[PDB]
Amino acid sequence: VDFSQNRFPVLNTAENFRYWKDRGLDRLLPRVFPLKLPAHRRVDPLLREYIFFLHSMDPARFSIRKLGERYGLKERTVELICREFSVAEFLRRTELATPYTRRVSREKAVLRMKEALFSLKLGYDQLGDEDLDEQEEHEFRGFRSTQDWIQRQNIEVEMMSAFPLPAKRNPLPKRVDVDVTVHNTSKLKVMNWIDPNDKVVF
Amino acid sequence: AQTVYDAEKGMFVREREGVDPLIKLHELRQTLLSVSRMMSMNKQGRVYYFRAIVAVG
Amino acid sequence: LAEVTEEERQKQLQLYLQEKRERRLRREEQLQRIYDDKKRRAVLKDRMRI
Amino acid sequence: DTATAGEAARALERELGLSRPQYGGLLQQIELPGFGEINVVHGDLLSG
Amino acid sequence: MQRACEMVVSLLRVDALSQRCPFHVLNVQILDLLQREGLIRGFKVDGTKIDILLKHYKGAPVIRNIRVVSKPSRDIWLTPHELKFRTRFNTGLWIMQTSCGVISHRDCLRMGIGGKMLMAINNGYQHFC
Amino acid sequence: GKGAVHYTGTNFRRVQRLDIVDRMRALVAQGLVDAPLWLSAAERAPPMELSNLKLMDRKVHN
Amino acid sequence: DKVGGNGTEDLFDQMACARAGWPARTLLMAMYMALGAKHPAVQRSRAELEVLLGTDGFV
Amino acid sequence: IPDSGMSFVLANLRGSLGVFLALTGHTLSGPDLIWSGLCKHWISPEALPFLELTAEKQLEVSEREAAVLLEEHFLDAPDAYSLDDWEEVI
Amino acid sequence: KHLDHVPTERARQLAEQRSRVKLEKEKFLR
Repeated sequence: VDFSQNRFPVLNTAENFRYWKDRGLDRLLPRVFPLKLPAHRRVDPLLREYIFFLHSMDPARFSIRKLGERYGLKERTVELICREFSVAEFLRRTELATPYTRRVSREKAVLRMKEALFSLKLGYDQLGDEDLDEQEEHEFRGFRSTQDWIQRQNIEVEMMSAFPLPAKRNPLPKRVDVDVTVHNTSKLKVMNWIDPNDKVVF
Repeated sequence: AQTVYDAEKGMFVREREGVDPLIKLHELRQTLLSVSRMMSMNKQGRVYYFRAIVAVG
Repeated sequence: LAEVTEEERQKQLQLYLQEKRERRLRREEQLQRIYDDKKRRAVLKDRMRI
Repeated sequence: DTATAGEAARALERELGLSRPQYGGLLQQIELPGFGEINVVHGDLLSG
Repeated sequence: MQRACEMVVSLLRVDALSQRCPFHVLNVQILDLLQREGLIRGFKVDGTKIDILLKHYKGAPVIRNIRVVSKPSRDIWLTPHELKFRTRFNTGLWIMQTSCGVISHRDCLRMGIGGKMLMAINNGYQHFC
Repeated sequence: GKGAVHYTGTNFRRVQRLDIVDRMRALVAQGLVDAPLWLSAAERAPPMELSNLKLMDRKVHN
Repeated sequence: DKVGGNGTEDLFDQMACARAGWPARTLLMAMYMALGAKHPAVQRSRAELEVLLGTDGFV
Repeated sequence: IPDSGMSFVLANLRGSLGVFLALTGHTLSGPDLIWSGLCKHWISPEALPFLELTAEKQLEVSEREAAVLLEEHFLDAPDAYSLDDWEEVI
Repeated sequence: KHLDHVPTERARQLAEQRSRVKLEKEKFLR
């Protein structure tokens, strides 16, 4: 079972960092991985209609946050569900287009096919499975996640001591310009250009 | 004698001396970096042989 | 601007005091070391000349 | 120097009232006339 | 400076337990930094010479490479944000001389002080001058 | 240009000496060789570092 | 910080100039020359001078 | 008085040997230390450079394996004991 | 430069004398 010179049986190791990821000639095997689908397209359409009804009826009592809390979804997912259902209902009731005549992009057509096959195989979910407020979990999320961009280093070289070491110089947040609208009407939009470095503010 | 059957090939392949038999040749791969036609000279004229460089890992 | 200038004047005064004090300490340390070195060298040379 | 905002910004905030003897007291209040009130208070339940 | 560029040769010996180099206070300070970084087993000061007891690991020496940056005929200085870029993504030791002493590039980067780049130890292939 | 003129450079090779235990551990871990029966005994009695002891021989004036 | 000798030229001047004079130094130099290096008294006095000045053991 | 754990070391000896040593200023040298129990092992100084040079397998073996590997340098001390026929009297 | 102070083995030996026997390796026959 291989050898380790030190005892640290955890999942946070270079060996276990990206677990199951090929590290030899098997990197050239054409493996098939599960396809990703949106939650607002995974949940059942009847659940979508129910959420849309609740929100379009009482957006205060049936808030986006409350709907997501009850049905195990995210606020963005609930918003997308409501927008899509409202668009579809508007089109259907105004008799502008059927669900199979609205011109869409190739990507959205492929997404529709993906969800159709997902429902035919596994069936639509009857409840949401997302999390309302994602957690601070150590996971690989692309090459950008594997390094300290500010320090420009992937490895923290440090000495061994039993006593405190000098603290690291902390970064200072970048002071970038922003535009903040201050007065908008049907004719004119006025926004204040802010320079966060200007010392005399008045 | 001294041959091993390969499932994917479906045929027998010889066992070559000099190679370490412990090494599993089914989990090694090779690439041909270069092959050249070298020349030598003898009494009757010119003799051609070949040289090859191959990477295995 | 008057408020900002009061703040800036305080900052500059503190920076000046800090730099002056630390440079003075460094010069004192260097002078003491060099003086002791020369003090021993002079006696050594005098003994050699004797 | 670029790190902080500045005395000018602090004075502007004080004048605007955004940032101008231990507990703040009634911080917020929702009044539903005919139904009641919901207060949000910075105070001590037991020692207060 | 000449003595340090000379001591590079004595440090880059292989198949040797110890090697001698010319003496100088700058050499002593660089040796102090190296020992604190655990690149040499030790060293001894003997008059005009310094005897460096080198360290090995699995046959090969710990010091695998030395790249000289600042030569006596040309100084090299860097601002903190240039030192950061030049030492980016490297586990090697870049020796820096500053008003605070002879330190490592990591100490120099945390201090944000301007320094003179002397040597790079085990820096692989990373240099600009 | 020249060849072996790079003293303190590419003239020497600074490569680690990998003994039987190291080489066999690497082969087993990478799965190129089935675990030999002697490997456990070799690991529990690792070979000594002979190069370090070799570096201790000193020339003596006669 | 108190350092010097002779009275006009200090030790920092004696170090700098090879022609500087010092009657106290010349007294001992003349005594050594007038007794001889091999003299036991001269050897004892020179050893005592080196030790007391604290420059013995210099390499 | 004894300090820095010297009293503990003396008291941890058999009988009143430690008290006798501390009171009479008796000098024990060589394998006397091993036979009295002051020092556990009998290892020659030649091992220390050897340990410095060969400690690289401590990181190739596990912790307990390294601890046992350390014992290769323990030798067998001479059987002579100065106070062999005096422990009872002491 | 001849009046500088640098640590030296001659200085260390002189200090010790003011205050070195070589030994043969043992054989461990038994």
